[PDB]
Amino acid sequence: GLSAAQRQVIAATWKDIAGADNGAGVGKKCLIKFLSAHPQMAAVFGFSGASDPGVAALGAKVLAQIGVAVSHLGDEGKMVAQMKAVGVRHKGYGNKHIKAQYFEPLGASLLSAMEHRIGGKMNAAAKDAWAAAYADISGALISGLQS
Ligand code: HEM
Repeated sequence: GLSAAQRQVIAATWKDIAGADNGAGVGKKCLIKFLSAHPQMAAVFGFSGASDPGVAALGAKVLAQIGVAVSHLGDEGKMVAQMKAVGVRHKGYGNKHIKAQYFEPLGASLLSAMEHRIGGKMNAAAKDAWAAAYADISGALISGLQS
């Protein structure tokens, strides 16, 4: 769960992170860079590499889904349930077992791509709030994946 201060920062910065493409450029940057830093993850996702066009496509879906969890930050129960259902869907995805450990480096790639877009707006309070929101969102997905 997020405190009211954290929910406020997430909601405000999400408007700039979504920009004029519902965050699709952030999603492409996040996944391209994650696969370039961790080449082994391409096999998990079933991609040929960081330049496979499926990376842009999936990066956009991931970001749109984050925007849906942000719209429910006012009702944590709804956000958690929604993310658990996405997690359950992941039981049928990829070519390699999806491990909880993979989520941490993806979080780092996501926060760096958000900063690359919003610059100075990603201050101390935004980094703290987005780390806690990613922990909540990823943690709920993992609970569904492992159910
Ligand atoms: C390292 C962690 C992850 C891996 C390996 C992974 C893997 C995948 C794969 C292989 C697919 C589907 C491609 C196909 O349809 O065959 C997928 C789809 C998707 N992933 Fe992930 N995923 C991860 C993390 C996440 C996160 C953190 C989110 C959201 C916050 C997310 C949300 C989605 C969504 C929205 C889709 C599209 C399909 C659907 O809505 O069920 N994933 N993921």
